[PDB]
Parts: sequence; structure tokens; C-alpha cells
Amino acid sequence: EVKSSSVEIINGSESKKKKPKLTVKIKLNKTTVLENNDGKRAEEKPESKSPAKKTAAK
Amino acid sequence: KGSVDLEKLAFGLTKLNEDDLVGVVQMVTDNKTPEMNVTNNVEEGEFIIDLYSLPEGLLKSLWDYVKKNTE
Repeated sequence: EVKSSSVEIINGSESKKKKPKLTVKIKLNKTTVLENNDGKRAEEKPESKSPAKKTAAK
Repeated sequence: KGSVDLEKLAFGLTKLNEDDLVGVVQMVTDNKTPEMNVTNNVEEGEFIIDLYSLPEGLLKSLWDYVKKNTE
């Protein structure tokens, strides 16, 4: 048989619940007081993110 | 626990020893998704990672791991 004009949509609404998220700070075991092992030494001061101020705008 | 207790996950992975917590930080960075909020501070040697934004796939894999590593 014919299904006919059936099934209407449902108009709902929003709910802003973002919440304070549960973050964690996992502490890796770096060069501390431990058994006989040699650590690391810095390569150089690269200053890769060196900012600049202005060029031509009098 | 059919689902993952995000609290027991967080407090379960940070209480671990080197071999264990290193295995944790490697799994999260290996399958790092655009949702999970990781911040690796290499200065203090720490992964400030929000597990709350991990996909079910990751928070289950991590849970299984850290739970058999603690219990």
C-alpha cells in the first residue's frame, strides 16, 4: 500500500557544556640524580625565532 | 569498566615508572590526533597532554596499558 505523507522532523536545541577538560602532565625521567650514565649538552643558542621592528613607514 | 575512567587513566599513567610512562608518551605522540591537546615541554621533560580529547581508540589502548601496569 501507499506509505502516505508520514514522519515529521523533530526541531531540537543546543546545549553549551564544554567543561574543564582533564589534562595530565606526564613527567619523563630526564638528567637527574641516577646511576652511571652521561646526559646531553646544548648545540648552540640558535635564536631561530629572532623578531624584527619595521622597515619603511615614515 | 566497559568504558575508560579518564581520571584513573590520567592519575594511572603519571604514577608509572620510566619504562611505563615512556611507553605512554610514545603511544599518544605516535597516533597524535587533531583533537588530543598535547604540549611536550622538553625543558622540564613532560607531556602536558589532554586525554579528555583522545579518541575512544586511544584512551582504550592507553587504559589497558596503564591499568595492567598499575594493578
